[PDB]
Amino acid sequence: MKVRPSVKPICEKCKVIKRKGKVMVICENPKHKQRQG
Amino acid sequence: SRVGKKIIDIPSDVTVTFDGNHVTVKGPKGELSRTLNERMTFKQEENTIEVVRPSDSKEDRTNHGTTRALLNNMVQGVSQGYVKVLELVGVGYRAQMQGKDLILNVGYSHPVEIKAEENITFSVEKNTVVKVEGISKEQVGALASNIRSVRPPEPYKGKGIRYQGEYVRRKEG
Amino acid sequence: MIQQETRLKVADNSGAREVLTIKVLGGSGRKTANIGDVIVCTVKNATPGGVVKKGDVVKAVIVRTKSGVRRNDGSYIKFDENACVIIRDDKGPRGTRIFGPVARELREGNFMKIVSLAPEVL
Amino acid sequence: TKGILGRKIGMTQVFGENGELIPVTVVEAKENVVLQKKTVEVDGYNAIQVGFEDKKAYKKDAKSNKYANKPAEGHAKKADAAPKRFIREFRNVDVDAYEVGQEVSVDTFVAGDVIDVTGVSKGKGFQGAIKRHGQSRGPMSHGSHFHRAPGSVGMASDASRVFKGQKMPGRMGGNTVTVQNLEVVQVDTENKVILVKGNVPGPKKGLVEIRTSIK
RNA sequence: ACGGGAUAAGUGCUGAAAGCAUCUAAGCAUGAAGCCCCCCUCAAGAUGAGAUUUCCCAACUUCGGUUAUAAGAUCCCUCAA
RNA sequence: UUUGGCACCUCGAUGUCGGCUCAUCGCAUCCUGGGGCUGUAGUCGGUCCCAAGGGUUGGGCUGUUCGCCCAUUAAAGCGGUACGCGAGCUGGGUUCAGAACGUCGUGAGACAGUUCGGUCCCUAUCCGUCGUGGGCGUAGGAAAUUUGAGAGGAGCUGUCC
RNA sequence: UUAAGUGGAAAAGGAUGUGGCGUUGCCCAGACAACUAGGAUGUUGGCUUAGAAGCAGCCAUCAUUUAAAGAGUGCGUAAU
Repeated sequence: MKVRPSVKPICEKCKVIKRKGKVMVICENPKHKQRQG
Repeated sequence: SRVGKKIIDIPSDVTVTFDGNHVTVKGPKGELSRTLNERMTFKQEENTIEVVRPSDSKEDRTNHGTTRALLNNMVQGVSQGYVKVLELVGVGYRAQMQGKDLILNVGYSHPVEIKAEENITFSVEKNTVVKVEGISKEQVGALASNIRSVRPPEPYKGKGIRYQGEYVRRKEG
Repeated sequence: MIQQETRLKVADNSGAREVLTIKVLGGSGRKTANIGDVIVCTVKNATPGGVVKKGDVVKAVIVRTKSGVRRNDGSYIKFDENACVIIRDDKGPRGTRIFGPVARELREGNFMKIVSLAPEVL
Repeated sequence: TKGILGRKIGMTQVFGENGELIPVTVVEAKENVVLQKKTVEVDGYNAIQVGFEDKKAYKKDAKSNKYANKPAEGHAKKADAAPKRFIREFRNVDVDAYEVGQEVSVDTFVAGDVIDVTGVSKGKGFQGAIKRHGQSRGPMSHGSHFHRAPGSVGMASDASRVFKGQKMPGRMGGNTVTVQNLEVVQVDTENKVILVKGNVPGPKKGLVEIRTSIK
């Protein structure tokens, strides 16, 4: 996981979603995994 | 609800027993009772369960699709049921039946014992592939995830528990 | 009952005669050691020649304390002085000749070489 | 389950298997009887009430607690029994296994049973912080005028007060304390005594409550 | 250093909004020395003052007030766990 | 929590630093616990997230706060509470009278740069705290046994097979 | 209007979570997902670079079996 106030997509597959009031990004690879905080 | 517009939901050889706040379904493998929702409404014309959403609100628009999918799942699992399959890739990693319960050996200092549940049937193919037949899609998925969580796939070699068609990115460490 | 700063005679032929103890090891806050326990120590008086030289920092095992030991049968054993033997960080001694008597509680700590080399074991 | 009462007699030692030495407390558990059976439908909780040491019957112009009073006599009359010094309740037992008037015999306990033992601590009186708590004493030389007092009790203007639980002097002594997981060594039915491994709280000829451990 | 529940991070199942996908919106699980309970002690001045068992009850007398007095305490005295 | 800026309370007095005794809070986590990612093969390690329950050593040279070192430890955390705590203790430091070195000054003397020496008061009224009693209350009076709304305590960790 | 107890503590920046106002384009000759059905070849042709034939890095980036595809969008890639 990669926590940071600035979440952005790195690759095209890396989409953006919300869960429990927090912004996250989901990619096939987990290195692009992020959440906002 | 584009899926709620496909809410014909014709049962083949199965009854559909509404009871107001909840609904029961009975077929070949009956007894599927669920307290679905009240904001939605239902109807049975002859052999078609049609669901309707009021007020065209956001919440109703979501709940329409959710309830329709749940109802279709319930009737389809009462009719045909569901089956979830997986396999143990490993060396010395072996599972087997114990009547109703399952037993597994993965190289711990103690084997693992899976206690079965209702409307659930395990099936060992060749002590390396396993199937779980049931009627509740959520239940079979839950149990499959539970058993695979015991020893998930290892990345460097692939040792662990994995589905029949799951991919595992293997790192050459 | 060996604490920091106690002085012990040495009961082997390693080269040291008198030794001062620096630390009782084990846990944090360990204050006192007794028979079978390991200490680190300094040699304050050495014999000419010998393997170990004055000013060296070494490890030792305690044998024959004065405030001796109780046993499960309710028996006790005591001695008239405090003594130690210097070891090779494998429960083996640096010398080859143990002097004086030795307690029987050394068998429980895997000091069989010292027990074998010793005279009367009590 | 399996509770009884007794008096502490003293400490001795005994020899076990392979010659091992065992310090032992001897407890006189004598003439225990059941006086009452409390229930959930009446009293709100299931328990038996046990009386241990017999005293004298009622007497006119009696001044001491050696002689029962009319209430105690009537209470010990329902059960066909005599009046008793000490009365205590047990909630850990099965209430149906006992009967009013029944005699609780020491042979309820057998060797190897792990037990809890309850009693009042001895008694010491007004004691300071060095003894009542484990406080360190100040220097006895180098110009010191601070030996056995307690140190500071608070900080400063911020919190211009003393908090509760500050560990000052006061009375130390008799408070009830249980010790857990002692075991029975043997039982002598002719003298009606139990031998407990270890030591129990309280002075000699003092009441102790023995019962079975949970763990 | 146990064990029960509910939870955090996190892993999930089912599943729409958005014919797909999605751990979440509705729902079902798991999940920590942390929270609550379990363990020990104090505790009805808990003015909300609780409950059980047993004992006692006036001769007048609105048995109020009375001398009485009962159950029960105390004064006093010998003592200490 | 620093060095400062301002000069709002206190100059008919608000005790200065270290150390001892005694604690209490926060988390921006030293150990233990749970997890994600890894340029994580295992052993490990690095980074990030959750988390404050408990625990968090003894000595040498230091006035020393600070710092270096010796041996341990699962770890030797960072801070606040009048840089916590002198009507609880020392008084090593600084600074008062004495004296001396160096420097400066015509000099009396100064530096704050060094050095030896150099008096630490108080019978607790109120709040507060630790214990321990008397009075009254609780729809009759008493002896005994109790429930438990609440409150406090406890909570650590290692090596070996 | 808001669904956070915001209300009842700030910022650079980051995101969808909803309302409003316009402009503009997408379509029964069926839009926007998603199924599968085609993935090319003379051709890496050339400098042909560790060979590389979507990839040391500069391309030369031409017809098109075809209702319809590129001297390969793109997964890639030791190269495939």
